[PDB]
Formats: sequence, structure tokens, C-alpha cells
Amino acid sequence: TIQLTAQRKYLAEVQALETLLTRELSVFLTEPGSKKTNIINRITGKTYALPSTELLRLYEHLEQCRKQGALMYFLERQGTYSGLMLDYDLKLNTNAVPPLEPPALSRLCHRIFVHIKNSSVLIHFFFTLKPEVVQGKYGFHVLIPGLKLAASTKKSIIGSLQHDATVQKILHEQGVTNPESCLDPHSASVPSLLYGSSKLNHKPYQLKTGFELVFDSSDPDYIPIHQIKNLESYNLVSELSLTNEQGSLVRPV
Amino acid sequence: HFFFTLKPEVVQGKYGFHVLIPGLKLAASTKKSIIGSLQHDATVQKILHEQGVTNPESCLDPHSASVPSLLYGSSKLNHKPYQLKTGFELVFDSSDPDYIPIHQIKNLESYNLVSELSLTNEQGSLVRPV
Amino acid sequence: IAKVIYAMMGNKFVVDVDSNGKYVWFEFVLPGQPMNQGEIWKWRKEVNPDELHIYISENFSRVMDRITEHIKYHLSQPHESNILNYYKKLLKAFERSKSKIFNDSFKKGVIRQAEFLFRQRSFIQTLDTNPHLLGVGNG
Repeated sequence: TIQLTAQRKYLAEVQALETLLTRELSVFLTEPGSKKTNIINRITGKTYALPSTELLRLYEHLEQCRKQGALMYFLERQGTYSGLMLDYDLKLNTNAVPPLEPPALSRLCHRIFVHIKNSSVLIHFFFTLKPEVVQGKYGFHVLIPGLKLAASTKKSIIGSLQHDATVQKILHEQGVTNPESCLDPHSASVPSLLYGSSKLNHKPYQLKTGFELVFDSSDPDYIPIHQIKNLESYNLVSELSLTNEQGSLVRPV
Repeated sequence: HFFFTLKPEVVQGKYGFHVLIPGLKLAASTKKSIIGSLQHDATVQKILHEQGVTNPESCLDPHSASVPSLLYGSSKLNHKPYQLKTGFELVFDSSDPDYIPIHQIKNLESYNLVSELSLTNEQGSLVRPV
Repeated sequence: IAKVIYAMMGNKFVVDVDSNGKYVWFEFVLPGQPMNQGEIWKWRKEVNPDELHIYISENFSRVMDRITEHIKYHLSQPHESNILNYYKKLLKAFERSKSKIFNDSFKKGVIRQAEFLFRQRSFIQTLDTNPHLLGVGNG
């Protein structure tokens, strides 16, 4: 708790964010039970339904805050249209680093692409992982903010991946003793956290790599995978925002 | 390993395209069969037509693999040498070779490119003798 | 600070001069605060203003925080160098005054100064003069 005060003291950007919350967001107040809210910070239990300008301003401000470090507990809840939020509870047998090589993540991308082609189609990828050094090893979250298909189709995809065994085999390549149950079925049905908004007494996940497969509508079996470079020259908090339909790097598919 | 280079253009008869695949070792009549297959191939011609190419065939010489070639950097008589355009690292699988990701290759800059692109240099760092 | 305090709560304290010449303090009680039994909605004689000191120390500190954040805000925007130096000097002289609201002697001096502003002449002499009003337990 003292660290919060220390951050409030020796960080001007924290004071700027607090002033922003107190005055500009004092008009976009949202009821605790209403679902119209899009951004929620659990530090004070504040619910917000900020417009696009307010959303982007918060994104950039939290980006500057995260660049210096600091702590925060912001959360966002998916609407009727949103991206895909994923969680892996990879409780490995040994707490030794299973280096996630880009080929393995590419295999995951191919598998999920196959699992989604049998659905509505017309893409950016971001891989962020736990800092490890903990019992049960780390966890993994992948984010797909390009499209907008927040419906029962997401639950169908989750169920398809639940019985999926190729991803289990890929996990077994790294020595994962938990091939299944790592993916919670509520991956896309729960509010998520913005990049940098860690857990209570837990380090935030750090982004590992990103990928940029080109979307084509001529073949339902082709599986291209391209890789983005130079993410550091971007507003990562803004880029990874699901509601950020106006993101710079990404597009609203 | 995939490598792409382009002519500096601005010349009669347009430019030329060279792609280099030093990974494999199959220099035999199989290459002639491949050339024959690509001669009747239209998918590459269709790709070229997207670029306004009015020479879909006769661009690929029938002796594309039965004539000596030039190392990277070597030019043509009274012509500029071909400069590298891009490169790709599409994965190869021996069991289910349908994998077609076109993985973006990296670190092409800090390599001994003349050593890597050589056909007879099986011990290159970037490429391997598959 | 006495002017600010008087503006902030000029409705809960009245100062009058007694016969013996000592300034005295009365406050109008409100429900939901520590008190005796059955004296709501009535003035009570108070030798030394207690709630006033705590109010000065903490409630008034919020306005100080507002001033500090406003100064930081105006320091945020790009401006000329000279105005930036002016704001820096203003803040650097300012923060020292913040602690003085906790010093006991400073608070005593503020109370003594505010004794003038809160005064309302002919208050004690008119106290309880109307015979038609009765002080009861429930108001």
C-alpha cells in the first residue's frame, strides 16, 4: 500500500492520470450494476463508459505510466462486439522455463486459424506471458483485437479448442504436464485487463512477440503467418485495447 | 530459406526477377521436370498478371537450372547487379507439408550474404543443405 | 486562513463577548455527531473550539491539495521559460506553508484571528429572551 503513495509522490504522470480521473472522467460516471461501462479500475471500483476520445487519452496516459513502471489494476469488459481474450493455466510439472519459440506460437496460430475458418470470416497477433518464477509455472494470454464477433461463436470456438489435441501435443513438446484445462472456458466471457494492469501482489504479463498473418478469402485452408517487427514504436496499451477500433497498427476487421 | 531480388528497373523489356533456394540438394532431371511443370503453370502467371505482366511465359527460361549463374553482387555486362528485395522463411514439414505460413525471415542484414547465397556453400550459417 | 474558514463554516459557530470580557464560543449541534443527550438543534456553550481545530487540520487540507494539484497542472502545459521558473518558485515557496496548518501555535493564532470575524454583536444579550420557545430533548 505504501508503494502506491510512493508512486503518487515521485511520478508526475501518476498525478496527471489521477487528475484526469477526478475531473474529466467525473462526468462519464457509470452505475456499478450497469453493463454500459467499458473500462473499470478495481482500485476504487470505478466503472466508466468513456467515449473514443477519452478512451484513447486514457490509453496513451497509461502507456506513459507503464513506460516508467508504476502499478495499476484497470480492467475492461467485452461488449457485443470485441476481440478474443484467452487464458492458459499452464500448471507445468517443473518450474523451468519452456522457451516459447516463434515456430510453436506459429503452430498455435495455424491451429486457431483452422478452428476459426469454419465460421464467419471477412490479422494482428500479440503474445504476452507471465514473468514465471512461481509454482505451477507461468500462464499465457493471446489477444485478437482485429475482428468483432463477440457472440456465442466465441463460446463455440472455445469448446472446439477444449477438445483440441494438436495444441495439447504442442504443449507436450515443451514438457507441459497439463495438456488440457489450461484454457478456461470463460476466456472470452470475463472482463480482461489492459496491458500493464497487473494482479494484486502479482507482476504484469510482459509481451513476448507478435505476428501479422495476411487475411485472404480465396482459400479456407491456407494458413499464412507473418510477423510484426518494431512494436516498441507503438502505444501498446492503445494497440491491445479490444474496444480500440481506431488503433494505429491494427484495423477493425 | 527464401530470397528475393529485383533489377533497378527503368530499362527496355522491363526488369528481371531471381529467387534463390539453396536449402535443398536435388540438381538432376527433377529440376528439368520442375521447369517443365512451371512452364505450363498459370498460378505464377496469374500472380504476374496482378503486376501488369504481359510476359506470363517465356520469362522463365527453359534452362533456368541447367546454366551457370552469378553470385550475389555480380552484375550483367553494361547493367546493374540485382539488389535484394526481401526474404521469407516458410516452414517445411516432412509429415504434413501443407504448412504455408510464409514466416518473415529476420537478421538478413548481418550475415555473410555471399557465403549464404552460394549454391556450393553447404556449410552456410543462415541456410543448410537439406 | 481565517477568512477561508469563516466562509467555509460561518453557519456553525458564533462568537460573543461576555460580561467578564472573555470571548466565548457557541456552536449549533447537528444530528449524527458526538454530543450529550437531548440537545439536538440547539447552541451549546464551549470553552475552547474543539471541532474547529480538527476541521482546520484535515478538512481544510483538501483545499491545499487542490491548490497543489492545480499548480502542478499549470506547470504541465508548455509555456515560456520565465513563467516556468515563476511557477517553480511559487511551488517551492508554497509547500513549506502546508505543514504550518498542523503547528499548534499557528492554529492558536488562526483561532485568535478568526475570533473577530465570527463575532455577532448583541448575541448573548438576546439568548433565550423569547419565552415562547422551550429547549426540549427532541429539539
